[PDB]
Amino acid sequence: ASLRYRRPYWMMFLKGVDNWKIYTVIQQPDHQRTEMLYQAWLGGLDRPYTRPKCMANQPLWLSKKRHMLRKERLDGPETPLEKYVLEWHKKFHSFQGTERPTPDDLHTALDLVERPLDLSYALQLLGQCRNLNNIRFAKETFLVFLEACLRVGRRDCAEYALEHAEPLGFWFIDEDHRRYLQGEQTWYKLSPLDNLYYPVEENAKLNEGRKP
Amino acid sequence: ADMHLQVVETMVGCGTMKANDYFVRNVLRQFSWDSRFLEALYVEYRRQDDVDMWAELTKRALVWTARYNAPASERLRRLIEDDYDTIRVQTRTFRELAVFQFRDVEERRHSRDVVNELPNPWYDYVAHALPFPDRDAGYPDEYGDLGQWRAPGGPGSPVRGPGYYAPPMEGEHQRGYTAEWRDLRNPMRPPEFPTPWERKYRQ
Amino acid sequence: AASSPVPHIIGSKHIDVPREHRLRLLPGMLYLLDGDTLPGEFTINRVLDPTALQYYGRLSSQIVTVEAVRMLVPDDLRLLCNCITFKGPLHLPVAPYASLASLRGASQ
Amino acid sequence: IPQEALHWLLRMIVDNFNPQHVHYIAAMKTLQSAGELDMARDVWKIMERQ
Amino acid sequence: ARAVIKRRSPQLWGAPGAPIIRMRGHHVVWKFQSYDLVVEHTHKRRNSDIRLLHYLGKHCPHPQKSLWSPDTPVAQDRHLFMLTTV
Amino acid sequence: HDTDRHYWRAVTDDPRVQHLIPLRIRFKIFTWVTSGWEQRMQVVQIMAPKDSTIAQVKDLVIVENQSPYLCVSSFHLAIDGKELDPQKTLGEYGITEQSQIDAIEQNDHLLHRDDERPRDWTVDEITAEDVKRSPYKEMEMQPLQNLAPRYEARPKGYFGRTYYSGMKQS
Amino acid sequence: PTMVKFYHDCLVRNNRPREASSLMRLAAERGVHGYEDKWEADVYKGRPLDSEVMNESEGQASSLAFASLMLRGDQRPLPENLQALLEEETTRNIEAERSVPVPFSAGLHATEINSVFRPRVYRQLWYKWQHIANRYRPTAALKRRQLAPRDSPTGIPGFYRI
Amino acid sequence: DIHRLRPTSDFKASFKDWNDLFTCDKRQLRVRGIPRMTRDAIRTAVQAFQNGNPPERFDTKEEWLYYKQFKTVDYSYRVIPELPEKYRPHQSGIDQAPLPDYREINKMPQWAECEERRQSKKTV
Amino acid sequence: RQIRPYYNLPSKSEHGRKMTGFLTPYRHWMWKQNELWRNVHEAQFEHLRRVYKRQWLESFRVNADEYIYKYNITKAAQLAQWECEMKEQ
Amino acid sequence: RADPLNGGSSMTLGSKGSKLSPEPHRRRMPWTAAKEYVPGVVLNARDKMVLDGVQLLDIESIDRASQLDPLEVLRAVVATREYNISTGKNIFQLASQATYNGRGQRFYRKEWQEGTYDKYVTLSAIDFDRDGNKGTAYGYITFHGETTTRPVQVDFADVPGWYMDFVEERAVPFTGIVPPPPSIGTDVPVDPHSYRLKAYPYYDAPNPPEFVERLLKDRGVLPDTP
Amino acid sequence: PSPVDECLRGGSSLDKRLIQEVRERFVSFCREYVLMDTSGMKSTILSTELNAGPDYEHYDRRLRRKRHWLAIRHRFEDVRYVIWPDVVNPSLTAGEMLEALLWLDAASTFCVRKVHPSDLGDKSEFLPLDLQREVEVVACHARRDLDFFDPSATSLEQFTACAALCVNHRVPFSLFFPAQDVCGDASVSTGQCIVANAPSPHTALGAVRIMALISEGSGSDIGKTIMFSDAFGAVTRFGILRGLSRVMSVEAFGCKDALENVNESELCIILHFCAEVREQNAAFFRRYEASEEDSDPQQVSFLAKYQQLSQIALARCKRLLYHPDSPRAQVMSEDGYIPLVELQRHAEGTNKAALIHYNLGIRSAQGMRRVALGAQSSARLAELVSRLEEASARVSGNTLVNDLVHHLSHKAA
RNA sequence: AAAAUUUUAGGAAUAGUUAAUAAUAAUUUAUAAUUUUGAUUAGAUUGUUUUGUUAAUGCUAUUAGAUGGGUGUGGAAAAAUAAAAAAAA
Ligand SMILES: [Mg+2]
Repeated sequence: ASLRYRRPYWMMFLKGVDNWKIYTVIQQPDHQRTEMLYQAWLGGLDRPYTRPKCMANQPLWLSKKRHMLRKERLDGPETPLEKYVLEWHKKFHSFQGTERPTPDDLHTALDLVERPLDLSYALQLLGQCRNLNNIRFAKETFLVFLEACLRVGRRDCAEYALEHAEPLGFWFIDEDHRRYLQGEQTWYKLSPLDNLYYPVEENAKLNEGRKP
Repeated sequence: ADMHLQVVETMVGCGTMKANDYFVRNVLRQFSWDSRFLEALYVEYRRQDDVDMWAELTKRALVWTARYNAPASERLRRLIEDDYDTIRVQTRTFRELAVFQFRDVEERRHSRDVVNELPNPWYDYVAHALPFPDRDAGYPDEYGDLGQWRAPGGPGSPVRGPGYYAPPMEGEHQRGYTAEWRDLRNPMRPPEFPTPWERKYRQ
Repeated sequence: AASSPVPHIIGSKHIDVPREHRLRLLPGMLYLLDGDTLPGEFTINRVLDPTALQYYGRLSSQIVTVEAVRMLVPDDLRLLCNCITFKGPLHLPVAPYASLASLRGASQ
Repeated sequence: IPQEALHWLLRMIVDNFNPQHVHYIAAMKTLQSAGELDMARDVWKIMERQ
Repeated sequence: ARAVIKRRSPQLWGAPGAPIIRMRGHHVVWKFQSYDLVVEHTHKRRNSDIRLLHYLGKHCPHPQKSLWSPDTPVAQDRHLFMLTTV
Repeated sequence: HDTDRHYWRAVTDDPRVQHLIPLRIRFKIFTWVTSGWEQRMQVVQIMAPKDSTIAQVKDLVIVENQSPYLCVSSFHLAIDGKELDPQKTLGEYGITEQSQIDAIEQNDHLLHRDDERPRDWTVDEITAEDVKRSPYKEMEMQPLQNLAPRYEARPKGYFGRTYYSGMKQS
Repeated sequence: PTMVKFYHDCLVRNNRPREASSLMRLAAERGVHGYEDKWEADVYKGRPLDSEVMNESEGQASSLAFASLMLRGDQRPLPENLQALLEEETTRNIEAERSVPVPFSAGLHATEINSVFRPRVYRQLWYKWQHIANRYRPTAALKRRQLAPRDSPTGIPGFYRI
Repeated sequence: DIHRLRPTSDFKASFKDWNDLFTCDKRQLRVRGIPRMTRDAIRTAVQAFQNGNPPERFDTKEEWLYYKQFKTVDYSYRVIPELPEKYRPHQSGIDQAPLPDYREINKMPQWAECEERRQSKKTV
Repeated sequence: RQIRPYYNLPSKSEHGRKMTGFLTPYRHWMWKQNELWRNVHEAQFEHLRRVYKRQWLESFRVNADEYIYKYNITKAAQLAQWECEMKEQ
Repeated sequence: RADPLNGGSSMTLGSKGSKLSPEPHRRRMPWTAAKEYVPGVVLNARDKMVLDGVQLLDIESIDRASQLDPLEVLRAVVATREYNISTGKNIFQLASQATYNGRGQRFYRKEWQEGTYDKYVTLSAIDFDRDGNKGTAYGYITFHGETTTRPVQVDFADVPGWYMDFVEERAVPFTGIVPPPPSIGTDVPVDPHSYRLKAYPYYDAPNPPEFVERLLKDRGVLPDTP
Repeated sequence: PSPVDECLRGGSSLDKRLIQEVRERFVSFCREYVLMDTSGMKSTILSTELNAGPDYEHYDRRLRRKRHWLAIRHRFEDVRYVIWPDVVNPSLTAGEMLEALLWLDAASTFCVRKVHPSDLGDKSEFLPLDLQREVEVVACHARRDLDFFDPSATSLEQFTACAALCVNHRVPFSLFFPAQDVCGDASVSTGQCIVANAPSPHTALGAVRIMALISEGSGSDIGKTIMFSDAFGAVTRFGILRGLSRVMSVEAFGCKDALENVNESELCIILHFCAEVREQNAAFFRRYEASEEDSDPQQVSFLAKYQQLSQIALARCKRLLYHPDSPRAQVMSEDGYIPLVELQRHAEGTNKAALIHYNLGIRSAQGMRRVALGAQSSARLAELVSRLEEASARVSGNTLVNDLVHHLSHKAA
């Protein structure tokens, strides 16, 4: 049940093309015009071009150009977080990329959240680090993730990470972060530079004095 | 390897219990050793204190025969065969035993049977293996007959000349076509043998 | 080298061939020296890839511990030199008649 | 089997070839290397009967 | 190893394969059908004048009456006979 | 397979016949005993032609020692301490089979050789690639393990039932 | 209709898809027989001609060098120092793919393979005005043994000879 | 019943019991009104069960029905797709590549507007 | 033909075949039993092969020896007759 | 050949086996070399029924109108992780959650430890690509105590179904080199209390009584009845 | 009819682009003559074509190349004062005039030589052209502009071609260089100007071409070309030493496989060059190579380069002798087109072990031959290897001249 | 790879051509090669002591086959369809 003798030998082990019956009759002149008009339909070429005879997919130099020439779906970034998403896709989503992201790079995306739309862009970068890039998080990753969701006032997603953290990738969650979101404690951190309990609505009850 | 074999056999025969370490360090990974090394070393395996050390050393020797492409000889397998009540190490495959039982029972039943001990000419021998028969069956004819125009037949035909009349020949063809070729249609005399096999068949 | 005396495996210095005969005579030649001194007219490229350093695992465990693996590429880019730095002593027993008994880093 | 070393000499004579001295030397050395000495003497008798 | 495989007679390891002893038949009716024990290739050579390697004999699958019963009566001599040359 | 011989010649003619002398040449080696190093002698035997020079004898020692410990540096041939001129023939020194020849090495150098000539090179230009041994050491006839015995599988004229003629004309 | 069959094959041989798509679009509108079904959309509708690009490049400066570059509409150009390094990347990759020969072509395009031409007089036909360059009819038009029986001569001396 | 052209399960009414199924030869299968491939499959299954092989085989009907829908000439379990006359979008009437409306897709969604309103209420 | 039983590993795949060739350990064990029962027959087969080979070689040896003796006598008489005819010519 | 089944025996074509030699039968197809393969149809096809009621998003769709609620994004991440784990555990999914990328630890397939089969792979190096579920893994193969001398490529390293048990003593940092585990015959001395061989050459496992009962009921020897 | 016939039909020849058009049309004419596919074309004297030309069916096989060469001659008589005008700002540069002269010389060396009785013209038109004035005009236009010769490889091939044009057409090579580099000298030869202005070659083949032009540029003056030493061993002229050291450069002869593409004919040129360098400077070599240490950093570099070149030349001779037609004795073209690599690059490899066009690509590369020593090669190499030694050495005990003589006798028998 | 053997009621010229060759992949040399002892082309055209007849070395018949551009895959293109040649339990 092999296609060794039904198609040319350069289509050996070939899967995932649109239709491999196209590339056996390309050299016919009515199909040769159709291939060159399709390369003009795809853009990126200043001269008439046909793909090589022993290639079914586009060449590696040509698909690299069309991926770089393709305009991003997000035009006119307003927030500096949305500029960081465009820097994330130029660096960690380039054509045939090799370098993986860093847990410190995820902390930079989680530190630029201003509006609740930014949390949808930031948490989808957190999903690419766990599922797509498969990166083990740092020890303080849940700390930056918790204070990111409190800037936008979204607590119901922060407690959503506590009921199942090992699918999300938070291998270290300290107990004072667990007691805050579950309702045992009413603060989640102590400031080393200000000596007050965060958030500031609880600091008016707990610490009535300001200490260095 | 034959230089290390005498050293291994000397350390086995002296009972020093260090021939296996010498075989591991010097002969195992860096030599094309035959199986008879272990035929010494199993005796060094035999003199161990506990039976489980003997068993594990024998099984490790079998894994060494598997890994380094040195197959176990018949003498080593018969050495491990004699201590099967103590070690219980299987030294024959699952295929050879099923062949051996069905062969040995059949050969014993065939040797005890008095009917099937008779010789069978279809089974015992080959009567003739040469490409040509040993005596003349009369054929070929080397002549034509009535209605045959093609003589000699050329490719794959033993006819050499026409049956009755021919164009004039010279030399050895003149002696051949008239006297010396085969003729099985002769009612008096068969086609004659070469000398001296014609004098004793004159009558 | 730890079990029999090999003749030219250990020298006192790098072999001084002329610069014109450098590409012709040097490839295929091996020698051991004492200390980490590298030849001149070479660019030092240290092998830090764990995919490339894993093949010295048996060399670093059962024999001398591999400290550094360096690739030396010259100015004309035509003569490599694979420099491996070992740290003594050997885990193998060294014969007194062997070549590595004439080495200070191997005997100490 | 080593008997083929005696066989390919005999088929050399059935096919009307004259076996040279190298064929007899190779047959006797091949049959002596396998421990068949009577077959080597039969090769010698074949050489004498030719 | 063809593009469109011969669907009715597939074989193994290409042509011409190992020599095989077969019992080939004729394109006749069953009442005159006989078999030839032959040695041929795995794929039948249809482009040659040599279509077989060696002819071992002929087997007749129809039983014949024993025409040699009064010669010397032995046990089970009057049964039918299956003639074959080997 | 062009071996410059397209017929059968069972004899050996004059261009392959060489007149050889079995010259044995000594090397000063050192062996390890329980005390220390002891100086001994290692002999390398070659078949040198009678018309050869001493440089050719040195090259024959280099190509036929097949030992990684003997020809390691630049050595010099000598007889009774007196060194030999490598541009002189063996007949000019009267060197025979009983002549004791020594090889004095200079171990500070390093012998860089180029073995571009095969070990079995005669005038007929027939050399093996997997030769691995001088032709004086190898046996004349041995069993061939690389080939395979093949029988006749194509019958010529006889194929079957009755041998009438056998198609011996074919 | 014979002229459009030749001229379409010449433009696809000389790497002209714009001139070939405009020829099939023209023959479908004029009612040429055999081309009323072949009508292609004009993908070069917004693009200028290739000749007017070249004299514009000798003489908006960011759009001057990249006027020949074709974009889908959902594509944007790079910076001009980055795009010009990418434009010479493609022109060295096109010439690398066009220099390697196809091994069983005898140095010919696929239009020229099996393209033997003789006029209509070579196969049992005579002059007609509407057949300007008429390729000779195939040998399957007249079979032997349907015009004359076996061992009988047929009046076609040079038919099957190409 | 594993084959499409061997409908073995269509002849359950052609036998009375187990012994009648296992004692009938091919001539008795022929006179009962069974086609040739079906009675050959029945006799082969009976002779395989007599030799110790129960009918444990995979039903190859749906797999062959999947492989039938392609244009393999020899039914050799390959996949050969059909190529239509128009396989590119430019020749099917579509002029150029569709451009996305970048002002429509870059508007803030309704949940984002509701959360911005909630943030503006809770911050003040 | 390789048998595909119903209790093999099913390939839940709509783009190919519905049953793989991955067995059960019971199927592995019974296949080993059938392998041994074939191994007995093929052992006897190879034994009779080698026996018939050496039988054919021994028969060729004996018949070739007899043919060589008779053919040497025949060729000696033929060469003597040819020498006499050459002398007369 | 190099390794035929039962020597040369050709009474049937099944007597040769399903493959005539462990080497590739043609020189032009090196992928036809005989090796242990893995049922990738059942393993690579993960259960898509855990993604129902879950709105996944494309990578390229970074426009503002296509974004989802952060609770919906988090449940999409949880559903995608449970989709990737749903069949089995990968090598690259087990080693990323380990110290020093799991270097020195022992990875094993499920069927590598049952029956009389004993084989594992001591990991030495893993080079992750951008899609962190794939890549290439290297390790020393240990089969019944004997170990390779060099690290070999772990075949089917991306197909799920792998297992490991983390041991802190086996963890090798990125500064050092992963040492090869010792051969129990050669390197360390043989001890029956430490490691005992489950199988050896010329050894076959005894017949289980349930398989004997099943085969004798299938062949008709035992009276199987409803 | 050539296209140049429509360019000389009465136009204004002083126009610059018309001169450029005439030049490129003549270049294309000479190049299509040189690269003409001459597979089926045969020129045998046929009696039936006496009072006519060749027949209409054999025009392309008999008449085409002769008419092409006669058209080249009749256009060269009309064009050679337009492309290369006489020496009294120019319309054509020196490079394009050099390219036109090179294709004209390539058409002149491969002229039609066989004169049939059918030919009505003179037989002297079937002889090669004399291009001396054109070489002098190109040399004047090349010494007019600076940096005409560069250290690039294409300029190395241009240097080789210009030295070839000066050797063949009796023109001094000193006209190609400015006169201040030749001033202070009464007379210089072609070979001395080659050895004084040679660039350092990056391949062995360019050095072989330079070493061939050195020997052929001075036949009887080969002594005065490469003598840089006195009769006592002291170096006389260091310019020839610096030229000969940068001829046998390390980028050309440095690797052990540097002579892997050297045929049997080029190895004779290498050994003849080494033998001439040893013979002209014997008092230098027999003093310095044995037991002499020198303080000059140039002399040790020259000695190391000469020893390396002699050793790799003898190794290549032993390669071609002891392994005839071996796969390690095969040659190939420099920058040779191996189409299997370009076929693997411009294809999609899903399995990289499956190489497409393997049965054809593994057989075919740009010119690749099995090399063995012929009669004319072995008889010359047996002389040159004996020339490499000294006069006091015994030629009987040399084990390479004896092997070459026995190879000659064995292959002749 | 070689030898060898076809026919035309109104009988004449033929050629990607012959040999040499340091020449794969022919820039050269030659007084080149086939043919009136019947060539090339055109017509007819698988051949085959297997058929039929007769006193007939006469006359008369034939159905084994092969297939330089469909895919450089495969050991070999013979590959777009064949009641078996049973095709790896
Ligand atoms: Mg000539």
